[PDB]
Amino acid sequence: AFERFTDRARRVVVLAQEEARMLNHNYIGTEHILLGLIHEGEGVAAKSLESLGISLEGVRSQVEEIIGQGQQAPSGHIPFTPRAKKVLELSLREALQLGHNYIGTEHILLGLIREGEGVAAQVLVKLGAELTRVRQQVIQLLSG
Amino acid sequence: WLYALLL
Ligand SMILES: [Cl-]
Repeated sequence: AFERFTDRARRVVVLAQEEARMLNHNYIGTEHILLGLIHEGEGVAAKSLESLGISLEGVRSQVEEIIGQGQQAPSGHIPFTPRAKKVLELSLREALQLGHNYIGTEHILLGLIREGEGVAAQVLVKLGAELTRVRQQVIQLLSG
Repeated sequence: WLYALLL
C-alpha cells in the first residue's frame, strides 16, 4: 500500500488524479498514471520515458485521440479504474523483486508495463514504445 | 488505498 510509496511515487499518484481532473475525466486510468509519471519529472520513470522520446505532448495527443475529454471536470477524489488499481497492486511486487521495501516511480512504471493492457499501453505502443522496450530502458537506467 | 488519490 501507499505507506510503502516514496514521496515521488505518492506525487505520481496525486499528479495522475489532477491530470484526470484537468482532462475532465472522472476516473484515474492507466493513462493518467503514465501522465503522472512524466509530470513528476525527477524519478527514474520520468527519465526512462523521456529517454525513449515519450513526452507529455505525445501522450496527451494520444489520450485525446483515444479517450477525449469530458464536458465538466469533477471535484473531490477521482477513483482508480480497475486496470489502474491492478497497476498499483503490481507496483508493490515489482519493487520487492528489485530488492526494495519502498515503491518508487520506476516500480509504478514497471507495474504499468506488467498490466500491459490498458489505455497507457495502447498509447505507448502508438508512440513507438513497445512495453518490452520500456521495461528494458528502466532496467538499463537502474543498472547505472 | 486502493479506491482514489492516496486512499
Ligand atoms: Cl522514487
